[PDB]
Amino acid sequence: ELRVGLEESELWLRFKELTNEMIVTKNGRRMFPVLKVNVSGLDPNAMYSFLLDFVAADNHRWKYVNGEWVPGGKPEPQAPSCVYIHPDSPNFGAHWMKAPVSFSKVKLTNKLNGGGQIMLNSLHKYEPRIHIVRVGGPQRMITSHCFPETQFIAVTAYQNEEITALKIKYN
Ligand SMILES: Cn1cc(CNC(=O)c2ccco2)cn1
Repeated sequence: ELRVGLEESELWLRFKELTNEMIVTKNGRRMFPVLKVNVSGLDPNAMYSFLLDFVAADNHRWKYVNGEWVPGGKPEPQAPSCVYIHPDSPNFGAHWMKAPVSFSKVKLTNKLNGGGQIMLNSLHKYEPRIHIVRVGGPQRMITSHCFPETQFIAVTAYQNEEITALKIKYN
């Protein structure tokens, strides 16, 4: 059985209990914490690409009102985010299983842009998701996994100073 686990869940949960925020910029900002995933049960000899996307967790716009995040009343359907291909892709199962798979180079933007960067809507809430795609073999297969612990709201600047403090303390 293919097993997907979150590395450093301890720390993600401190961010989540405060409501996590991730900065987006026109050029694209790297994430902290970085999503790092433990994977076991791949075929060491099979070929895989690791893909990352962001599910809109709800259909609403969020605002930080009197020290508290609150959703708008006017949902709109959220078109799915673009997919980020891990730079190590494509690679053997052994490669992916020898150390946590770290998405350190993904950049989150608010503007449709050249390449690499993933465009999110500011003040929407997102749930990171990976796809593990068996490639080059005869039998294409996909395994997907969500990480509720890594939910955040996309912001152009931090609203909750308790987030600002955690980000610095642990970077
Ligand atoms: C780092 N990098 C690798 C590619 C090639 N593409 C892939 O591996 C791919 C696309 C869909 C599933 O897998 C593009 N960027």
